[PDB]
Amino acid sequence: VFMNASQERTTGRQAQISNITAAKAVADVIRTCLGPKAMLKMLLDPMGGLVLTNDGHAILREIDVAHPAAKSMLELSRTQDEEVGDGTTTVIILAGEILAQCAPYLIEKNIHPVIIIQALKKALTDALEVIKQVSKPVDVENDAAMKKLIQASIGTKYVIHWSEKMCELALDAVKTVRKDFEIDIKRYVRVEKIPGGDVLDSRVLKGVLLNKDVVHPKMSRHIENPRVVLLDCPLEYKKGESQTNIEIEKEEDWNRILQIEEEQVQLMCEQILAVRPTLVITEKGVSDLAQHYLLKGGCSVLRRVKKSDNNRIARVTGATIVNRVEDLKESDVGTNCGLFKVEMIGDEYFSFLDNCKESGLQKACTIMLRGGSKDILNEIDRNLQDAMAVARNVMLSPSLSPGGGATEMAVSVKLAEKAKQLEGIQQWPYQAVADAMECIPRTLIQNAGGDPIRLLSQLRAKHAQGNFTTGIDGDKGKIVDMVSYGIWEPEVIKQQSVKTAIESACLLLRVDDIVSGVRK
Amino acid sequence: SLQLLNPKAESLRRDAALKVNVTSAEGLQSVLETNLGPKGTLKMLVDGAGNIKLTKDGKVLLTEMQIQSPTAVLIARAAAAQDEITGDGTTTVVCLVGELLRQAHRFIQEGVHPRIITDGFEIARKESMKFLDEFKISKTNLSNDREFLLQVARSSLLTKVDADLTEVLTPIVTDAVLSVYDAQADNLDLHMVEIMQMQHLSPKDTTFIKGLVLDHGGRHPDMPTRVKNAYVLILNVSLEYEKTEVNSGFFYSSADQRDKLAASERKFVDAKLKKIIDLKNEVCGMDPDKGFVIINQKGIDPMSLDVFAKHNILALRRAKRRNMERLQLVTGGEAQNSVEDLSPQILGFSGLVYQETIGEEKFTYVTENTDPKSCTILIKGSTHYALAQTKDAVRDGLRAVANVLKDKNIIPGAGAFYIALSRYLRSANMNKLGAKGKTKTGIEAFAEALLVIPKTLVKNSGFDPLDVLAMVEDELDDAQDSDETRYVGVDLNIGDSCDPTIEGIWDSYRVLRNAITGATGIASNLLLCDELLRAGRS
Amino acid sequence: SLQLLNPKAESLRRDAALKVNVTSAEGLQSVLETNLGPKGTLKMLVDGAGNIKLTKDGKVLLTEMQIQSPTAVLIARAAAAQDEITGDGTTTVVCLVGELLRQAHRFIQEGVHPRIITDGFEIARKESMKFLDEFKISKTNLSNDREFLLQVARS
Amino acid sequence: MNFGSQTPTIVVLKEGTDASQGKGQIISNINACVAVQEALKPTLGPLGSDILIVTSNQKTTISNDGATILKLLDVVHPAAKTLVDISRAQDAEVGDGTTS
Amino acid sequence: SLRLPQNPNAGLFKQGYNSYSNADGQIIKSIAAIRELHQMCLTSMGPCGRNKIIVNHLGKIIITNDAATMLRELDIVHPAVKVLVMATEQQKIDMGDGTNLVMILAGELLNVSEKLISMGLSAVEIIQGYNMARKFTLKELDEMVVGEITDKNDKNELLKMIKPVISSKKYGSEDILSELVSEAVSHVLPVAQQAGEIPYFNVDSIRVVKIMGGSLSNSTVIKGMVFNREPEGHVKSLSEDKKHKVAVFTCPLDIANTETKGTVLLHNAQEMLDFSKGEEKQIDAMMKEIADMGVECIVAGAGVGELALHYLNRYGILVLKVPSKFELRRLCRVCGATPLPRLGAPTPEELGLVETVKTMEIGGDRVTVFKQEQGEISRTSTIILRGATQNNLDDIERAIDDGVAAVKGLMKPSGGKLLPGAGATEIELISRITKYGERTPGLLQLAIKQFAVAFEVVPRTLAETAGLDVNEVLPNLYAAHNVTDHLYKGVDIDGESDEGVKDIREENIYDMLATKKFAINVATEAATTVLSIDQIIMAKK
Amino acid sequence: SLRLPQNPNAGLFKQGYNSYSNADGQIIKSIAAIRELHQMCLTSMGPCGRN
Ligand SMILES: Nc1ncnc2c1ncn2[C@@H]1O[C@H](COP(=O)(O)OP(=O)(O)O)[C@@H](O)[C@H]1O
Ligand SMILES: Nc1ncnc2c1ncn2[C@@H]1O[C@H](COP(=O)(O)OP(=O)(O)O)[C@@H](O)[C@H]1O
Ligand SMILES: Nc1ncnc2c1ncn2[C@@H]1O[C@H](COP(=O)(O)OP(=O)(O)O)[C@@H](O)[C@H]1O
Ligand SMILES: Nc1ncnc2c1ncn2[C@@H]1O[C@H](COP(=O)(O)OP(=O)(O)O)[C@@H](O)[C@H]1O
Ligand SMILES: [Mg+2]
Ligand SMILES: [Mg+2]
Ligand SMILES: [Mg+2]
Ligand SMILES: [Mg+2]
Ligand SMILES: [Mg+2]
Repeated sequence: VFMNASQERTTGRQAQISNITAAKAVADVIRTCLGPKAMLKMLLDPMGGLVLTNDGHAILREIDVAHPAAKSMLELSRTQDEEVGDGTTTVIILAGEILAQCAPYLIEKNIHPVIIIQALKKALTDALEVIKQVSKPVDVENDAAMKKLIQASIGTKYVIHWSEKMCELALDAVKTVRKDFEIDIKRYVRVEKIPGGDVLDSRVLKGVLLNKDVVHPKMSRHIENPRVVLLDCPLEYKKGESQTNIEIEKEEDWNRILQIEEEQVQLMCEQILAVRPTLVITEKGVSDLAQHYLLKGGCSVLRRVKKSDNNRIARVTGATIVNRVEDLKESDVGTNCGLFKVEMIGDEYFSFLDNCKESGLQKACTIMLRGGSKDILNEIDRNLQDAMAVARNVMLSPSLSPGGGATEMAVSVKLAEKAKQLEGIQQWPYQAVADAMECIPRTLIQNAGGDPIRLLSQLRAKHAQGNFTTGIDGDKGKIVDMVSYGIWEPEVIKQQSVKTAIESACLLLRVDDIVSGVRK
Repeated sequence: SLQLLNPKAESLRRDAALKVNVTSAEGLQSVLETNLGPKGTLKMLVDGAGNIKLTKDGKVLLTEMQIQSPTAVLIARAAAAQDEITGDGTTTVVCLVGELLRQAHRFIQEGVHPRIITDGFEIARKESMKFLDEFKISKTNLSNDREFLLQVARSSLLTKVDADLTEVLTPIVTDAVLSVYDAQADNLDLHMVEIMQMQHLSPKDTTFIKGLVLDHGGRHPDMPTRVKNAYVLILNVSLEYEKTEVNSGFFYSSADQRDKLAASERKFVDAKLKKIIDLKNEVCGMDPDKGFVIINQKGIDPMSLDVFAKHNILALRRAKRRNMERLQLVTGGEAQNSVEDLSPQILGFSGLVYQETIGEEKFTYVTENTDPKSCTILIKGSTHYALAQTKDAVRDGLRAVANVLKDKNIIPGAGAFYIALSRYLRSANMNKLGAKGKTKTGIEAFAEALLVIPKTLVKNSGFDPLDVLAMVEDELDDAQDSDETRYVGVDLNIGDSCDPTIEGIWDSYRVLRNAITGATGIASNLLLCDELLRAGRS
Repeated sequence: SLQLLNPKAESLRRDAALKVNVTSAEGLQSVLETNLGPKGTLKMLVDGAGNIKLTKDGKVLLTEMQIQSPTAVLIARAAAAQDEITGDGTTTVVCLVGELLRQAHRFIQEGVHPRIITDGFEIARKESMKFLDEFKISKTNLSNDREFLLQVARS
Repeated sequence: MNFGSQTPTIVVLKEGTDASQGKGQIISNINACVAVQEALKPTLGPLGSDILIVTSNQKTTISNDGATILKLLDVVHPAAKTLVDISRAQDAEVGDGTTS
Repeated sequence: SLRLPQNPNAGLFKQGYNSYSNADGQIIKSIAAIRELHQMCLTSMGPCGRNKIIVNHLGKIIITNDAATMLRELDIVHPAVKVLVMATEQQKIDMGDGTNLVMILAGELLNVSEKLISMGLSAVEIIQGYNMARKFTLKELDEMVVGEITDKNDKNELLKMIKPVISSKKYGSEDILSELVSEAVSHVLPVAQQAGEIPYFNVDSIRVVKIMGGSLSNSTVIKGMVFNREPEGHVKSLSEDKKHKVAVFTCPLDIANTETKGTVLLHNAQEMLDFSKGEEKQIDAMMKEIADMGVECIVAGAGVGELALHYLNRYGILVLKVPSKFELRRLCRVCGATPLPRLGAPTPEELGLVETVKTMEIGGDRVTVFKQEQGEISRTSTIILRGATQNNLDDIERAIDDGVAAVKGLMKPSGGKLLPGAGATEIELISRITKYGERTPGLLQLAIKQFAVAFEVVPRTLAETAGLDVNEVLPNLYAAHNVTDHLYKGVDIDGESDEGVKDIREENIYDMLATKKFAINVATEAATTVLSIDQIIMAKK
Repeated sequence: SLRLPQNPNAGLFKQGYNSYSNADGQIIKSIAAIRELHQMCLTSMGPCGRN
């Protein structure tokens, strides 16, 4: 034998055929996950949980696929999520069809892959210009226009029944995090969920929701104007980096050691009382001795807090995190807190911090959600992340692309017209791109139960004469225009679908041979 | 096409996956089918460790027994979360989800798409909320009617146990929630009522106590067992061997210094004891008739127990953390951490303090308070599972009565709410509803699935569920034209109908609102799932 | 109480065996329902020897494929006896048996005893035989016309 | 619609069948003929050397010409059997030059 | 949530049964499975095609480019391939020509249907698309025939039929292999002024006897038969006897005995002395009447006893075993005699005539030569092949069997005529099917347009196996038909193919009209079955 | 006919879980199970009881 190698080496055209067949099977599973009528997929993890969603991102993430080429399709799910967050299912279906539709050849024509890649680069450039021409800008300051825009990703989800309520939650969450360009991030958006309740009763509340009850019974659970001060240091007695190792010669020295530990913690409590904070939040644990001198002055003690929640509390009340108690000043004390209350729920306690709402640092807010179970909460949370991500594209990119499969079909018509004018050896790879673009609107017909032969034939004819906004209706499976359909989608979602799908197809076409299990 | 992606994988889709949600929910509902109702069956669970769980609660059956089917896992997590917030509705949601899948499965075989079926569920459920406003009956808390709280509490009691334990536990739960209602109107369920398991006499001897009871007692014999007037001092500081901070230690030059340094250990202990003695010097008036007790949250050094014995001071150590918060509600005093600042105002008051020693364990009883702000319920049982059966029966009755005082409305039981929705959804004009065409069919599947619960109640009584509901529909026909508004229930004793308002059968408002909302989301997501696969790295 | 008689004996009583008759007949019908009609599916029978048989009739499908479920064996022997005398009706009988069980199983869950359900089948079947005499049309075969035999044979 | 559980894919050829195509198969076929030629290279010429071959039956046979040498060993690879046919055809028709 | 419900249908049928149904798989999946064996036949198509080595479990190696022979020795688990395998078996049994065209054409019809099903076209309307397109294809093949010939006699007329078939298989030999078949056909056909009424012709008239060693150019045509046997009793008399009467006896030569088992019963010793000379004079009486009729050769299929061989050796009468019964009737057609199971005496009308018989070694083994010159032979001949390897001569015998199969398909019907080859006919059918779809509007236009696309594989395979670009030579071929001289454009295999146009009438490469009609009907029906099977049912092992 | 359906949809619970109900004589078997240890304490009853 030689090295680590051989076994059965797949060479020739069958190595690329195995790459096309395996990657095509990735889009066939979520093929029914596209459209407003899309079904759901229940996943079984090795940990014992359950994941039920129609989003191709969460479906392809938990599924373990062992194959050199097929795993590259799994990586495309996080490309759409991390950059945008909407259109993850469209990219996988498009990229899966491009590899099959743009390269049936080399099984027949024996065309070299790089020759096809050179046509894919020119087809991607022309596809971007077509999307820019069919995109009509929309005002970002219109609240009525943003509500119908968020409902785009909602129409394919289960929250479409609450869409009227859901657009209220997604618009106020993005506008609050937006800081004046207008850069926002979801790290400050809280995904915390409340089990049980009514979805209509769920609302976005400013502030941070804590799961911890007040430590002492005499701590006031109702405060008109709370004053919050954040402390990273624990209120307990610090042992120090090096051992103290006190040598006690006389019996009176040992009692002084335990007496200072009471006075040393008391010294840190007296410095806190200088700013008389109503609510004191400590990142680490707190001793039962430190809470007494804080209760005498009116300070409130809480359980240890994670580092992630300390950053959101400082944004709401404007407080500054103060580690050193001696350096604590009135300038770093948080103010303008609306209400402090604690409500009883059987699972856990909940502490509410309300903002007085009245440029500076961006405000933080939490989204309360009342579902029917624990798994329903995780489904709506994934729906909110997809719905709120739509509002981030329109603010950075006011351009608005056509939806309902009109973007992909508009490109397929322009590619077919330039395919005959280009001629050359690249006409076949260039024209084959248009055949892969019409598969996305074709899926909308197969899920609706209509005839894709007669509908797509009239869709291409009415596209040139009628307008560029003509598309497939999801519910009725008919030919309608996106102007009267009332739903649109940002251009960033369509641009990421065309770029990621084509750039990934060029990687799989360059594969010659495949060797498995070389070494680790 | 999954076999090409993974070498070994299992998946079921379309008709294969459609039988997953329908059949798995059918076997789970059949287990709780005989559970529903006061005449329902009683199940006992015995694990491999030897423990015994005997209860009629459907939540214990789901948590103790593992479920391999992933479909019931979604139902088990939904039925468990229903009992968490509302304290009721575990077996109700299971019967709703399991039946609604079967009622909608017949039309799926007819060629109707699942989405337009689930779209009719939301249209039919929103009408149950609009009808819920006119269906509920308002109750004013200014009347302070005790009989109303008795009939509502018996709804959950007659289901779990028989009339023997119901008559005993009915005044106990009512007396527990009576102190919960205050001028502040805030109801705190955890601190006001507790469940303490102790094996004494028989389970039917369970009695109510108006003051906090603890699991600890005096270790020293000379400590008075019964103290007429005791002042409870709350101390969260522990007198005992400390962590000592890495254990530096003592170094003595001569043997005389060895014992001289050993007395320093009692210097810190006796320092805090002198403050308690100074506090006793204020209350020293009428010392023989009165008394002074100490309740500590943490263990107390046995070296210092002899100090409290000479002064006849009862000491309690290793108390629970939640019990420290209730000492202000029972006695009426305040909590004291540091012993440097002491005042007579923070001292509590108790009219009777006694301890009953049974076996090796000793329990301390406190009662006869001037204005007690909290009470307790002492659970007695014959066996280990008997303590858990009463624990699940009383706790489920707590949320049922507590939710009544939260809102001003109450929902009548005995299947009056499920039968009323059947005549409402079937006779409602579809032009008023947002559902048209095939979506009209999905509403009928939701209305028919609600009639199984009143029929399930009859299956446990032995009567024919079809014949007993024939007289219920005939009574509601003439009630509309007679200008008489009356709710018709189901009486399982005589196999005839009844009136939930006259019989006293009532159901909580938050239970049925969250059950239908919760059961709809579970069954809708299962009908919209056309494929079930298993993949992962293990 | 069956295991006391024999250790290896197994049984399913009351609804335990009732769910089997409804499921096994529905599962067998779901396979053969796609073969009903001129647009029906075409099955390819492939045994261990490599023989290929294309037929839409249920008589050959149930004969080549051995049925493990005891409930579907009664349907197979009933469809086989239907093909012996009449030479037709294999798929039709299979679709009727599974449907009669599913429709009657819905009433059993409502508290209806199976005895009175079997009464409604015999009373309604005798009325269908009386309607069969009035619904059928008598023809004259003495003319020996081709057009009448071509349409019947083509169906 | 499926019978039960999951259905594995059916391989076209029978399990255990070795099939390979492309330019790599011809090179493997040529190397099979060259490896057989390596034994008959020193045998060519009047100064050539004999080859000692022992079969599975422990029957000693010594032959200088390549016709009998290929008859003693059992040839498996198909392309190497081509050199055996030309050695037996040269032996039966003429009988000289079977090695060349 | 750890274990799956296993489905309720798991208990139904058995675990060994596997199901492939619509939306459950197949649907251009199984079509992608046959592409592995389809590519196997694409490399074997044409004169530049590649042979394939197949080793059966028995160990016998068969090297040939014939799809019907390759798919026969291969064990294939995939059932839908057997639909294509059995489709190629019909082509070899009946016509015997076009087996490679059936497998390639039927495989591409399933490949062009990949786009049709992807567009949502149901398989019901796909079947109607190929059926109406197949009827139009057979009707247009008659007007394209310029090769109608009424002769079917002269040897030069077979250069447009037998030779083009031999051009594909063993392309290294053209005039050598064509002369062997053309001369064998001229011998088996009777000599007459005008022979009508479709004279009978069978594949048993031409035979192939393979002999190891010798160049293929040294091969010749023998009017008789060449069998490997051992003559006994004497050396032949060469031409001294000239034409000698040959008697073919079905039963062996020996004293006639009953079917039941007998034994000798001797009561006294007087019959023992006459028992030795009794069997001698009994069989001699029947052997004496044969020598009086002038019969120099006796053929007895069964074993001949030594007592019968003793007498026939002194009279100079040849004895030949001929163990096989199939080859026994072939020697009878050479001399033109009647097989006689009885012994009796030879009758003049039932005896044949053979010019000469000799025993020589073609490859080093002694064989008997039945060659008869100046004599009258009816439907008999043989072809002696000379080759260095046994596997190379295996496909040559199949090439000869395919060459004589074209004569059977030419002679039996009214005629096979001719068709332009080298990709000339397949391109002309593309323009006919394409224009046929635009004449009748409807949903079937999608299936008609894709039906003409599958015809592009044949002309490009000749270019692909020649090391040419299918994106240059093939597109330039369609422009050559723009407009007789436009029907003769075809694919060129040569270093001069850069122009991409070579006249077909120069090399006279033609195909049979009846072969293409039978190949399309089988290929279309084979691809129709794969698309008409909705559900697949497997079994254990 | 060769093998039973073996209680379909039994995968809802682990194979170690068993269900016993008052029907099918199990309530009689439970009473009969008491008599196994009941007769053990009958011979131990009274002053003449056996240890
Ligand atoms: N109601 C609808 N009708 C027609 N097409 C729709 C509809 N909703 C979404 N689409 C199309 O489906 C594509 C993906 O949308 P969506 O399902 O929201 O995202 P994802 O596929 O990532 O879940 C979009 O490009 C859009 O054109
Ligand atoms: N004694 C009774 N008579 C009639 N109906 C009853 C009686 N007890 C309970 N019910 C009905 O049974 C239903 C379920 O009650 P319960 O068991 O407390 O809730 P769950 O079934 O969710 O645990 C209630 O809606 C009630 O109307
Ligand atoms: N006397 C000679 N002088 C030169 N060359 C010779 C002589 N004899 C044989 N050879 C060469 O040696 C080669 C091998 O011959 P040999 O081994 O005797 O028989 P074979 O050719 O059958 O192997 C022949 O090709 C021949 O040309
Ligand atoms: N020398 C040649 N030049 C050009 N074309 C040729 C030559 N020899 C054969 N061909 C073409 O190659 C094709 C091979 O087809 P073939 O496989 O023999 O058809 P079939 O399967 O009917 O026997 C023929 O159609 C013929 O036209
Ligand atoms: Mg979306
Ligand atoms: Mg209850
Ligand atoms: Mg019929
Ligand atoms: Mg030599
Ligand atoms: Mg040929």
